[PDB]
Amino acid sequence: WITPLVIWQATTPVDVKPWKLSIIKRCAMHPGYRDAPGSATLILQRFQCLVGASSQITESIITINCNRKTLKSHRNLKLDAHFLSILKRILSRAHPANFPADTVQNTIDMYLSEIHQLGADDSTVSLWDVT
Amino acid sequence: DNIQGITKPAIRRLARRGGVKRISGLIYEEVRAVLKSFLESVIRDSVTYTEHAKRKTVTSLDVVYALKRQGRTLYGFGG
Amino acid sequence: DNIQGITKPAIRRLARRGGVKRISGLIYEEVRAVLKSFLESVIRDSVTYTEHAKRKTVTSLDVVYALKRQGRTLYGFGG
Amino acid sequence: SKARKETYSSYIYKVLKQTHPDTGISQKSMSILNSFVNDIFERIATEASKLAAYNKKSTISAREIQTAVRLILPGELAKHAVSEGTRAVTKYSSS
Amino acid sequence: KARKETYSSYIYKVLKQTHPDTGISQKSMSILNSFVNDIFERIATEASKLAAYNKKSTISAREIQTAVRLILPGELAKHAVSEGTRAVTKYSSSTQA
Amino acid sequence: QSRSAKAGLTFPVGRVHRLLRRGNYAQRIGSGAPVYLTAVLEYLAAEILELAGNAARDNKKTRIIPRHLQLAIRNDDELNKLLGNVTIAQGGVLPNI
Amino acid sequence: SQSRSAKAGLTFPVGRVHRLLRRGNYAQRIGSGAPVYLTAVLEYLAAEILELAGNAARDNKKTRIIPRHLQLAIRNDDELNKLLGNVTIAQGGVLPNI
Amino acid sequence: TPSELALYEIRKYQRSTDLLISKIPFARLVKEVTDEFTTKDQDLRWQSMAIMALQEASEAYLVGLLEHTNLLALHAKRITIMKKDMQLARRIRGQFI
Amino acid sequence: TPSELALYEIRKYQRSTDLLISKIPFARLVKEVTDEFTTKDQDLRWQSMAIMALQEASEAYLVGLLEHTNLLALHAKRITIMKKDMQLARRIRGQFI
Repeated sequence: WITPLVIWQATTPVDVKPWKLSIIKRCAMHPGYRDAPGSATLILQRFQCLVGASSQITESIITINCNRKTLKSHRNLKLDAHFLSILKRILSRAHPANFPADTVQNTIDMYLSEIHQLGADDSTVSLWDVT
Repeated sequence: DNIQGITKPAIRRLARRGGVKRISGLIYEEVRAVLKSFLESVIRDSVTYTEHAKRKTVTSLDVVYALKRQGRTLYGFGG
Repeated sequence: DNIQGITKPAIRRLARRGGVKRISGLIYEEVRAVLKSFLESVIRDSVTYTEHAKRKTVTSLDVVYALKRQGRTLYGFGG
Repeated sequence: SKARKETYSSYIYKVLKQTHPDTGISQKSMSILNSFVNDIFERIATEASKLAAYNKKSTISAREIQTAVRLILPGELAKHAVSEGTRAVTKYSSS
Repeated sequence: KARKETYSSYIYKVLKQTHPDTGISQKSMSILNSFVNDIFERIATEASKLAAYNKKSTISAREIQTAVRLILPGELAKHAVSEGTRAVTKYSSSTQA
Repeated sequence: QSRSAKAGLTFPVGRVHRLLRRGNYAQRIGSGAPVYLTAVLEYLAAEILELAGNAARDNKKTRIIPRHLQLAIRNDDELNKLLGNVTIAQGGVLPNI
Repeated sequence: SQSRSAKAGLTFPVGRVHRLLRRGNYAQRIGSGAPVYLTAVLEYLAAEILELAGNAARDNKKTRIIPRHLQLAIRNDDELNKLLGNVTIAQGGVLPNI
Repeated sequence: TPSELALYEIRKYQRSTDLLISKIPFARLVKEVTDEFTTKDQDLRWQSMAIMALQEASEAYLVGLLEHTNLLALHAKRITIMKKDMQLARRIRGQFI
Repeated sequence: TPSELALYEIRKYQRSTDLLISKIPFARLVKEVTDEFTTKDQDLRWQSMAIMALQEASEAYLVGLLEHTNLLALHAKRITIMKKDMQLARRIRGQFI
């Protein structure tokens, strides 16, 4: 359950840290998990799209790859529709003109779609360049 | 929600009708996406016709008119 | 024959403007055949247009309208 | 109470019975045939109108209709169509 | 000395407002004329078809607006309908005043 | 005695005449155009009905179905190319062999 | 008396469009507000395409607009490529691709 | 053998002519899509025969696309239709794209 | 290296805009084709701008077909466009067939 989470908050090459890569890869390489190789593959794939080519991350995935039917099931994240339907109504009622129900469902969907995409895939700023 | 509601045995039947014997995993949501695109393309013009007609219901005449405008003529529904 | 007059370098030039790198030896005859078929269709349409027009000379207007009949509209001519 | 539906149903049924009486028609097939006939008529009429408007021809006549049907229908059916149409028009003029 | 209707000087003036100087070839001018004639024909045919569908003998601003919304992709269609609405409202207001 | 009765065409003639007049296709309509168009329509309808009937004969069933209509239309290669863009409701698809 | 083209502030003509619609045999009756709307939308489209062609020529730093420039602009702009997918341009060439 | 059962059901779906997608879910799908396109002032209304028409056109298009993907698969020496093959079919036919 | 010269001339034909087929042979080809369609009582007459128009449309179609064949070649893991690839492109686009 935290595996889909870790995919989300880390969106930058900086968050793709080799010490984090070692922990994620070792868990998949660890025998007594039964779910880390499925969990690590998406996290490694998510870290791949962040830093770029990352030839070091594709050699780890091919070592921990599975039959990928479960990975297809692991790519899909099953969130309860009843849980989200009530949540959309609750958010709109508490805060009018805030957290719209259409976007709340949409925001969850694109977070879910990010997991599905893993299988397929004073600081100075010049006013001159501001557009 | 209901995009996954279109269940994979239906896509299996579509593939068998097409004539294939082997199925991958990506084609499922690829079919879902192409169906969504085709549906939105037809629905936009159907709603345009309905709103211009000042009626607030959608009819077979309107949908076949939209299909003929797209170029995929449909027969057997009148008009 | 002037259908054979279409030279192999011309077909190589065409396939490369398409964007190919290597061309097999069987492509030239098929290119000639498809050009012949397209020409046959366009000429038949232009000829029947000018036969209705009871004129012994075809016109760029008639060629443009044969093209519009085929669905491939051509710009820069007529009007 | 309902404005009558303008169809070709009686004439299509009569044509079928002239051909052979044993079989019948289903409603879906009837709608399909009606739509096909309407589409063909619309195509031919639009073509004749466009062709007449091109030669600044104010009227539509047998020559224009024959040219339009030659344009639309492919030649194999067009030969029989124009032959039968010319026969019909000449015999109507004789009558 | 018979004038033939063609949107040549008008497109030339539109380009004049667009840029202080910009040359166009005769082929380019013919292409522009063909394009504008094609678009006008498409919109007129769509409006007439809508009127025939709705059993209306006349077409109007709403008819043409719906027609152009159908022909153009929605992104350009909203720009086009804004064009038409503000043009027609300012034209009608000028006549009243 | 109706004009259709003289013409020998099952499809009516004055019907097509009034349809042509209503559709404002041309400013002035002719007189041989309705009979010619009616004759062409009758020929096409008879042809398609006869081919569908022959398909039914091969189908050994007294009831003809859009299934059989699709059989006839798609089996005749010329008719298939003429009607490539149309889709028959509940028509199914052709077997590979 | 000024023309209603000047009333509408449109360089493109309204009287010519009205006459074409009347003699085009499209509908039995032509609306009063139809020609101004049609002229406005036609002028907007023409102005947009002319602006794109001028930008392409400026990028190509020649003062002359050519069918090559027109084809380049049309194929580069998605909103215009959608509307002109099938039509071909004489002496337009092919957009350079990698 | 799996091939025997597979080919048997290929036979039955080659001479089958029924809808394959569930009616209530498909109706809900088009329902919610057309509500998504709508302003908040109203809600649209739909009819059953329109639902059948849209579904029929949808599966005509889908069967065409899937058979073309099968043909691409035969071209690529693979009996499996895959992501790149479907992408290629969508691109090449290039409708509303 | 052959690839260097090949890519250089690919560059020049990517920014080339001239006709590639000989004008007199192409004119003779269309000449004799349209005489082939003709009855023996007359001979047709043709014009140069019509010849350019037909040639321009012809090579638009040809370039489209050839680039699609190149895309099929990339699909089939072969840099060579071959007979089956061209057959497949012709079938899939399926114009006047």
